[PDB]
Amino acid sequence: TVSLWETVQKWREYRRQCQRSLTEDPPPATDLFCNRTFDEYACWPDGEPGSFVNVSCPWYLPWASSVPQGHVYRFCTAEGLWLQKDNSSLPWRDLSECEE
Amino acid sequence: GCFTSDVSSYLEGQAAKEFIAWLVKG
Repeated sequence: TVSLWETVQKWREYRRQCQRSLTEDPPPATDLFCNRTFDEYACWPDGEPGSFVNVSCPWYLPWASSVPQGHVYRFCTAEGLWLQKDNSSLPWRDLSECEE
Repeated sequence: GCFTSDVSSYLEGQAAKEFIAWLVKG
């Protein structure tokens, strides 16, 4: 099976690549975009207002080859703010395609 | 899932999965 330490190593490389992307990717066409971020699980780019933002299932997942075409989703509202889950401070997120 | 090595392999696989679940809720 896939070990914890191999998954941790892959996660650190994913985080490191994401932080390079966050710092170096050119800015969006307007601050009306939702802002790029790393939520500890996936790397989110800038989001167009009023549309869904999809990112490939994180490639460090132990079962990554079980979901090679899956996507995790956020929604960027018309206000340029990530859609939030009520009863929490966290943005709404659909990861169902990246489950085991 | 009948032999000792099935349990030990399951235990090792769970360590990685709990780490994912920590990232998710985190």
